[PDB]
Amino acid sequence: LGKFSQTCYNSAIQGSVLTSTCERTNGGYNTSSIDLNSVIAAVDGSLKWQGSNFIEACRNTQLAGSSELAAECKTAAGQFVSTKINLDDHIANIDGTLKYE
Amino acid sequence: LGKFSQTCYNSAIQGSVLTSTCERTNGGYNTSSIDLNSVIAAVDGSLKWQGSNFIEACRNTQLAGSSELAAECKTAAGQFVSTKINLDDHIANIDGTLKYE
Repeated sequence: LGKFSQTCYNSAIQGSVLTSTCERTNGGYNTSSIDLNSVIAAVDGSLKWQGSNFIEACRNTQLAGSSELAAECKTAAGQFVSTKINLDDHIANIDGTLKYE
Repeated sequence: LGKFSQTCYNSAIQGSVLTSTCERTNGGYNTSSIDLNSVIAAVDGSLKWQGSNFIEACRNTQLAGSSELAAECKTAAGQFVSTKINLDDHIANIDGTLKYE
C-alpha cells in the first residue's frame, strides 16, 4: 500500500497538507495535494495512522527526505517530542493524484 | 474552524468524496478533494464527527445547499434513517486545498 514517493517528485508539506507531482498511469503527470490531518493522529506524542487531527497536538511539520512527515508533538503529559511517520505506508499515487489507502 | 464553503464553489459529493474549487491565500484557484469517509462516522444512524467510515453504513450521499452532507444510514435495529451533518464545522480551505480541522 502507499509508496507514492516512488513515482512522484517535488513533494512538499506545508502545515498538514502534502503536495506532489506524480506520474499518470497512461503517461504524463499531474500535481495534486492531500490533507494529512484527515488520516494521521497524534497518540501520546507519536504520529500514527488510523486516526485524525494530529495537527491539534503538533507543530513545525516538515517533509524529511522523499516521504517522511516529521513534527514536534505534544505528549499526554504536556511536553513535546520529536516524532515522524513514513507517508509511503499509506499515501499512494493513484493515476497522478495523491490518495490515502 | 472549518467554513470551506465561504471561499470555495462548485462543490460536489460523490460517495464519500467532496470536491470543490477553492481560492488560494494570495489569489488564484485550485480544485481539490477530501475523502469525508476518513473523518465522519455513522452511529446508530446518525452522522457524526470524531470517527470514520460512515460510508459502510450509509447510502444516497448528497450535498445539500453549500455545505451539508446528507445521507441515509443504517440504525442498530436495521432500518435506515435520513441524517445530515454540516461540513463547514470541520472542513476548511487552506491555500486552495480542502482540509479537516
